[PDB]
Amino acid sequence: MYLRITNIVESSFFTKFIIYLIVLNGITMGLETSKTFMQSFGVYTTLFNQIVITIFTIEIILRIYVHRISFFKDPWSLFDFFVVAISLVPTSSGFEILRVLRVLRLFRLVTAVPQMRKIVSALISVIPGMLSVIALMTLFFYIFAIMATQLFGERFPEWFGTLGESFYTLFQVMTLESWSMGIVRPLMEVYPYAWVFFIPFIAVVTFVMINLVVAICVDAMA
Amino acid sequence: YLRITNIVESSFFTKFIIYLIVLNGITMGLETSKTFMQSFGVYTTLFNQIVITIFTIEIILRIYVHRISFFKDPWSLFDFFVVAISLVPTSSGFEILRVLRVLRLFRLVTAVPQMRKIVSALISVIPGMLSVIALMTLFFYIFAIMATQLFGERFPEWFGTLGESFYTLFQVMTLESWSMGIVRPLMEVYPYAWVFFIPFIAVVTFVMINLVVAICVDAMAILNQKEE
Amino acid sequence: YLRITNIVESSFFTKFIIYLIVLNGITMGLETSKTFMQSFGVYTTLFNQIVITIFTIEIILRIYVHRISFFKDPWSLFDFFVVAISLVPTSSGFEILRVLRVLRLFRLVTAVPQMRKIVSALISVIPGMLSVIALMTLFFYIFAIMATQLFGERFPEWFGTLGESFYTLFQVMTLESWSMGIVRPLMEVYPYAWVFFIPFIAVVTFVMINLVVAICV
Amino acid sequence: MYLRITNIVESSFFTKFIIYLIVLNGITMGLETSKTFMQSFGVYTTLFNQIVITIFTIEIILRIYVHRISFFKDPWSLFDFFVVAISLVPTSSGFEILRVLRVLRLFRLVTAVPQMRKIVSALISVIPGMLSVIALMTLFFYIFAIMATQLFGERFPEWFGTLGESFYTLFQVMTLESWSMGIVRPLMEVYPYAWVFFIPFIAVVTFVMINLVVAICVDAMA
Repeated sequence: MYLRITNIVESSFFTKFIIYLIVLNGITMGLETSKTFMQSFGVYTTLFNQIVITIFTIEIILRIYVHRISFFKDPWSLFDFFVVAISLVPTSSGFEILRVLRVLRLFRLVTAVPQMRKIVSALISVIPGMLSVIALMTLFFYIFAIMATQLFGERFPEWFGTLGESFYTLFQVMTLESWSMGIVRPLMEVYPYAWVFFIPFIAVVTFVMINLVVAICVDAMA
Repeated sequence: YLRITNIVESSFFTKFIIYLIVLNGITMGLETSKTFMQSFGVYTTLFNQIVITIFTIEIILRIYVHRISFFKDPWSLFDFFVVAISLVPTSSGFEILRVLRVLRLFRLVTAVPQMRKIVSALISVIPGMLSVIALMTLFFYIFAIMATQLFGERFPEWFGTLGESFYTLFQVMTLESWSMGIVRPLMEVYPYAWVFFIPFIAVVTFVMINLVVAICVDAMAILNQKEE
Repeated sequence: YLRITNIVESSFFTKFIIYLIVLNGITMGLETSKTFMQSFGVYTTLFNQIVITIFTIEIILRIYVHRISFFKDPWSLFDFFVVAISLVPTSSGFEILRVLRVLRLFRLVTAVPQMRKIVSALISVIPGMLSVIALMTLFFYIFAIMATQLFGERFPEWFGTLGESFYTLFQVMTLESWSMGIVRPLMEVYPYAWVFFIPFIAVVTFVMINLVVAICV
Repeated sequence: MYLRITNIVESSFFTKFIIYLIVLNGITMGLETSKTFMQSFGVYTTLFNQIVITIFTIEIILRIYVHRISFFKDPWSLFDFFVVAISLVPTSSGFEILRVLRVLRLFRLVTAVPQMRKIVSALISVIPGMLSVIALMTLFFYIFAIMATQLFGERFPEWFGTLGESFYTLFQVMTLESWSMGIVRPLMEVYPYAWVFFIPFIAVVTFVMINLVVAICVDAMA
């Protein structure tokens, strides 16, 4: 029987069936969006949900006993378990968030489907080349998120009144979203020297933000 | 068969079509003026039908000359569409179609070869990218849903529907007013809204960035492979 | 003839001009100060005319020394233009030419070699793009019209004119307030307005993407 | 004794120990932000700082004589020295600004740690290729900041009423933040041709700022 389950899991029909449950449940999860729906067919789908998660457990379990240790060294299956375990967390009570994170089980179409897996892994293999820069940037923010707070948090509490609020406000300034009209120009009505903080921050941040990309294109071309 | 062809294949023919386009092209940008469309309003409302009726004739003549080859040529199909588009009667129907006639000024992109190359050069990029647009389309969809069932209750205008979440997420992707316009107000009710939109902005920007780093490497691989 | 030529082509000539350039360059940024233009207002409107007075000789020296080479040289044609601009009388006429005088600080791009190349290095890039500036320009034109006759009725400042559409389309291209400022209000009247502006933004940027990759290549 | 002290500095324990205080002072700098803290163990921490900076000074002192003039031809140590010397400047009176500039000594976590230096020096090695264009950019701005002042400072003082404020507003337009809705559209209600000024500026400047990236990608690919 050891092998009876093996031929099930590795069969193309098995993969076909999982993907079918995905694309179907993918649709129907976006239908519990409609209020009209969750009245006419509302009872219908919370159960169909309970159905699909039940099958995936079997499938994810079938994958377990068939692959033994092969299952738990492959990110896609570890993700499958979590993204199933998430939806395995009870519907009732608990926290409302887990009632929502079930939708992550539609990234299982990135698992169950091979062509996406490559696009994904192609992008992630690129990540490590950046980590030397991402770290500095985080320190850089940290050294700046701190200064902003004790420079501007006094009269501008919402934006800089907290290291957390400064980190948010600094990220937004990095994104350049309303940084001047919304944040800096108001700031200067009180501290006319604010442009010495945020202009250098912006230049440094954008400059460094660029090199990261060339650092990527340089890697592949070299 | 050959009597019409030498007319059709003449350099004068290609020269002649382009003339009608820019003619209608200019004049379509002249039917814009209110001053214009009364004194010469009647004058010009005809010239359109003139240009397209000839275009129809042009579109009519061109078919039999190339036979099935006409409907295997992408460039001609748009001429056909935007001639067919412009052929549809003015009255009733939908107001939208009086405007899609103006697409027949992208028919100035068809008859000219120099345009054909630039365009397909841009489009030849699509298939290598298509794998990523798909992943992105999924990514949005999995998030447009969550926003709807997280924020649409108290923020209907932005997230009250999968459609409005899809919009609001696209706008956040473009980074236009994501924080001051959407997240900061969102955080006034869900002080944890930034845990949704900050990662999305990163992931989405992450992906968008790689798409170009996948293209520029694709081309600096032609010149690092011919170099052998 | 060569007596002036050996003067004109001398490095001291180049050095002295650049000195005059940087000099008048500074002084233009002081006609900005209100404090300045009263106490030292007389001082500088003349020094302006002074520096502009010298520049005529230099361009004339450059002319006869370079003969026709001067009027086939963009740098000399440009230098000449920005002197001719500054040659227009200070009083009356149009105030713009008293202001366009400041363009004579791009004459620091001529007399200085490193600038000449950086500028020309940037411009040699242009011809490969003109194929796209054209198609985009057409792309705008075919859309700016449609914007006018769809939204210009109820939204006049933004789309009420082919001209106002071009401006509003440039802004949407840059993505500045494109959604909050333009589309979301537009949608209050035409709930399908997003089918216009998303492809425009997509196509426009996708094109603006390719222009850059084409440059690194 | 000359060499007796020298072997201390390069010891595995020595380098490790400074980085220790850096992250320590690095951490502790981010707690003087919270008001809750500055009472129970706030006093605890006002003291802990003076310890760290005193050691940081000593550390910087040892490095000098051991390296002799070699300390003052090395940018990395001079920053440590400066960013510690900064922290040596008296607390009382003066300007509040210096209570904030202490935190830059957590960029001493970029010095005291070797692995960052390369990524950093890679970014700085990029700078010279831009200076040819960075200058022209600066040239371009100045010629325009003047025009804006003497075109728009009349009715729009906040934005262009001074060469300095025009320079500010021009950078803001360069970043494209609210350039149309925030500045140009209001400008056009009084100067309906203002768009002939800012569209080319935006075009050329963007024309240029992108060339900077080529100038980066080209030069760094050599």
